[PDB]
Amino acid sequence: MGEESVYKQMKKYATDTKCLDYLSTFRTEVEDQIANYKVALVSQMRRQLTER
Amino acid sequence: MLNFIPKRCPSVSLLFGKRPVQRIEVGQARHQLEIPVETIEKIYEGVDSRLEYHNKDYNAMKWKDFMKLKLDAYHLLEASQSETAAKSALSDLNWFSDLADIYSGQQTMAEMDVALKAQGEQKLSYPIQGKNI
Amino acid sequence: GFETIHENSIKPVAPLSENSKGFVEFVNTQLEITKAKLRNARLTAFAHAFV
Amino acid sequence: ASEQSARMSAMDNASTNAGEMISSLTLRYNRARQAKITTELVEIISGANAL
Amino acid sequence: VAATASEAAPLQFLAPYSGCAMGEWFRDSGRHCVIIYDDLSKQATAYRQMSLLLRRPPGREAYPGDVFYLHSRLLERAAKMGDKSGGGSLTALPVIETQAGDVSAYIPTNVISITDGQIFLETELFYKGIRPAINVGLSVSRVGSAAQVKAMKQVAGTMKLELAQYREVAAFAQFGSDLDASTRQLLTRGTALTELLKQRQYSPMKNSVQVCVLYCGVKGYLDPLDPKEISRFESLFIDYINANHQDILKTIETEKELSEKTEAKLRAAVDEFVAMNEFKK
Amino acid sequence: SWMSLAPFVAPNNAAAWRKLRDGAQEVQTVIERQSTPGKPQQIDWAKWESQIAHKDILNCLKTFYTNQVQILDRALGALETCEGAEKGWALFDAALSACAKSVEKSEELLSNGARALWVSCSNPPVWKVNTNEWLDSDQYWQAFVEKHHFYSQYQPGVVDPEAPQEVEAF
Amino acid sequence: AVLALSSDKGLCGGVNSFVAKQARIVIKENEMAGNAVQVYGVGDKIRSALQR
Amino acid sequence: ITTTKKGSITSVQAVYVPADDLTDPAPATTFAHLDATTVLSRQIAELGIYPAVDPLDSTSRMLAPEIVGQEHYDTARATQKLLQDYKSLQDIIAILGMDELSEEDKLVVSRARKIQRFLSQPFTVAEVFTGKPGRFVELPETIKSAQTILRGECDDLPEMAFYMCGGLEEVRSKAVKMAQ
Amino acid sequence: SVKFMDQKRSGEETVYFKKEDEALLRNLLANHPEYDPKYS
Repeated sequence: MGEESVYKQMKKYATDTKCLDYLSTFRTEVEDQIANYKVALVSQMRRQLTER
Repeated sequence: MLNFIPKRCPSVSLLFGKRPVQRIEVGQARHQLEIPVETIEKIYEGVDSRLEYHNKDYNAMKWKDFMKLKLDAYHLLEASQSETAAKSALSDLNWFSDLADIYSGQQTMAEMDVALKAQGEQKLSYPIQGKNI
Repeated sequence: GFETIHENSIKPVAPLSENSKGFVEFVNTQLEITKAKLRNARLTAFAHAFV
Repeated sequence: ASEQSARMSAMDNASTNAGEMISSLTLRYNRARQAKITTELVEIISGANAL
Repeated sequence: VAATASEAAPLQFLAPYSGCAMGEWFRDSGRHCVIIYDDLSKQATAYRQMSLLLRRPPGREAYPGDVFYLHSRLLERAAKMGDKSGGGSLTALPVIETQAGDVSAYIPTNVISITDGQIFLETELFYKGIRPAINVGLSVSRVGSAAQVKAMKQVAGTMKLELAQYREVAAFAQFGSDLDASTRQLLTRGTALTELLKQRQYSPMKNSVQVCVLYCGVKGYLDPLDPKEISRFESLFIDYINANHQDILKTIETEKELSEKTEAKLRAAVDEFVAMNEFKK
Repeated sequence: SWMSLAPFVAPNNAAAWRKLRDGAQEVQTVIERQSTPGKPQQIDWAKWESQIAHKDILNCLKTFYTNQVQILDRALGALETCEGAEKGWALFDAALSACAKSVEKSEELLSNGARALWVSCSNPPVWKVNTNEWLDSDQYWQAFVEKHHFYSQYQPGVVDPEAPQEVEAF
Repeated sequence: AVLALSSDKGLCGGVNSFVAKQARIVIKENEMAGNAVQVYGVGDKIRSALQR
Repeated sequence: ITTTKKGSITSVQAVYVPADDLTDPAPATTFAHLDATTVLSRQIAELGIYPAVDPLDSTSRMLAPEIVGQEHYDTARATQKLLQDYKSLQDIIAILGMDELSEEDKLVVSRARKIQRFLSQPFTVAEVFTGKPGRFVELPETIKSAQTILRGECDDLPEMAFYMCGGLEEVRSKAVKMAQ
Repeated sequence: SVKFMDQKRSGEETVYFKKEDEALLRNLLANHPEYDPKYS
């Protein structure tokens, strides 16, 4: 019973290492989602001007 | 568990470090579990070689390390038994504020590095009654 | 029917914890340094259309 | 014994309520019958006079 | 095509035929179309008005006899053409307002007798909490599974069976009697599905997402869960599969079926979601 | 992948996270919208020059339009190729640091658990093991035996002499 | 230990209602002082009354 | 009658219903032109409840959560569900009685009668034939009272304590005075 | 009253005869082994 409990609780926490490489992806992504945000903001301004 | 670490000599444990993995069966269902040989070799730094038992095939760890291991096991077990246990062993997280702040900062810095470029504003042409018409 | 950017649609940062203050302040300061400047580069145009 | 006594009392009350509901539904039935007759007859008459 | 009340009776009479004329361009030109006649009884009211002011004689409830030829003309223009006539289509979804739920009337009866299905809507179900308040017993579709994807067939057959059993048993169950587990499971699954089929207004969903949600509901990932929680179990699950499992949705959208690979992937995704999240049961 | 970082949030760190999340949602709701149709507006002045009779203010308005669209496309192609951000990326790196340390100590915990399981599965059967060898290995229950059987002579030979039944019986 | 006698058929008036009322009164009176209560029953009506 | 870009007409029309028949052509046609509805009933007026509004036949277009809040929307829909569940037991209560019902159904019936009696208000213009003074009632107080009555924070009170009281403080004061 | 009684009757009959069919399915193959395909 002790072995089983420890085993299952470690299975429960096996996922706890992906937090880092999820984070790591934050800095890599947001420095691209912003360059693909400024473009959309420009086009937003264009669209509003044209519609006006 | 006991403080009986098998000697890794081939006369006792044939083929200990021949491969980079160890395997074990766990519990009554005998679930399989694979462990890195380096994680296992961590034990043989705490192992004490003066003490040898059971036909001189098992050494003993130092009590500090053995009891640290026992306490980690007990903590995992009691967390399994309790209901208010943390969903992760990644203690108090306190770095979500900085993430929010830098996200808002990059967003604003882009929003206001845009309108430096999108407002050159050379000149304008306003139609004015009497003059432009 | 002209469409000019309303600068005040930009919003500054809300501080959360002390450790961010050294970033947040540099943001908000620079933001003001861009908001007023931009304001000027607007109204000068608005004047130099009307001489 | 108490259960059976209460059962008899409940059957009495249920039969009484059913009689009341039957009276009400009889009134409604006669009303709806007269309404159907009048509606059909007015339809027939208006179709006979619309020639 | 707005033929409102201020608009004269002939305009209310001609608006649906104008709509069918506008849709026949799509039907004939190889394209597809759908047309919704809203308040189709006002058309019959206007035709009654016109015929009575033109001194034509009425029938019963003052309508003429040409109501059948009035709606058949209109609804027989909906059709699915062959590969030689382009392959277009014109679907029709007329709407009718009954009074006191009386579907034994003349106009509902006429329009029911000339359609390939029915979608009944009730106030009891509308106020009990079921929105849309569709009574799946009276509502039918003669076409049926031919107009239905295999991936949705697989789930909807089981769903219809379970809901039939629940509708059968729940009325007797609600008297507080004590039932076995094979019947308690029927009640639980029926309550789960009934709480799954509720939806917000102007909040439609894709087919793959419907498939995933009804899979979660049919394979038993909602029986122990509380009913009132399902309304968020849905939403969160949707966000999860729109965030991290776009490939499953694209695969279901393309292949239009559930292979064993997609089956296993969806089961794994649901297991991960239930692990990552916690509910009242 | 960082969008799957939800369940590691705590209610003390909830609202902040939600703010961040909604921020990103806002951004994406912008971007997809302003890249789905592409460019269907593209107004054509050939129609309006004909359909309008004034043709005196329309010209200046069109001039404004073509003067602004030039600078828009200019800024676009200019950004389509520092220090102002490193002052926050340092905060990010500190968070990365502490996150890695948390992952490190949690991995240490799980490694110790795996080591405990390996030790347990590699142990001999305890009824096969010699009693005195077990007691030489164990330093804690040594102290338990000395307390009750070396410092006293009348304590019962039970596994747990300190238990409530024994205490209350005494 | 509270043994509540009841029936299995309905339409019995409100005798099982009064029985379950007295049982609830007794349980709520004796559980304040700390007496651990157990419940035995006869009939499905008391079960349906006191399940929740 | 329609709001436009120039001004606005709010309109309040009283529509007779001959022979208590809502299927008549006149009200049937008039129903299609309205933005909000309030159908009064004689069965509820015979119980002494005034205004005798049937909250199930009554409806509106300004009840969606995009106009009123989600707490308001949920309270309204829960009240409607409760009253429909109470209506669904009228036949079996008339024939057999409340004793046949289970305990959940009895709780539902109790809360439905309580919220029926709580949805009754003495107006000021009725003082000439009612005597009791008028009670203006704000919306958040009504919503709090409905939430509490649905939760179960007023099951201890009687049924005749909700009759013509406005808010809940009046209901509790009347229950206190009736305890004597 | 009509749908009420009908659905109550249907549910009661369904439960009763579900139980009876369960019992008969339990006790079938013993008393009628010539039909059991396990023995064929």
